[PDB]
Amino acid sequence: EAREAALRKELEGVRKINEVIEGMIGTLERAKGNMGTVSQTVTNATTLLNTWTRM
Amino acid sequence: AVKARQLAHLHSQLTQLSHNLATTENLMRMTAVQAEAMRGLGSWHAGLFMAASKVL
Repeated sequence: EAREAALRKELEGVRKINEVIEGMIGTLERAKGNMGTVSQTVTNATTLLNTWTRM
Repeated sequence: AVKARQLAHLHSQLTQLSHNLATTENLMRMTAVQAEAMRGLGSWHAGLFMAASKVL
């Protein structure tokens, strides 16, 4: 049936979108951890700079 | 001969005197400046290590 063709094509396109979405959310959470590391890094940098200041 | 040697001594004296005074004045003033430069330098580094000790 034409409805089955529409059904399968709908699942195909939406599933491609879902897979891309899954990779996208994974990318974002990876970036979340990266930004956390970034924040910690600069925090430590600031600490060292303050140590230098007192020095 | 006698006065020839007298003035030989005098010429040597005065010649080397001009040399020595040049040496003296120029390098003394220079070294005085160098001394104060080294003074401030070493004092700064001394305090640097002082702060390092307090950092410990």
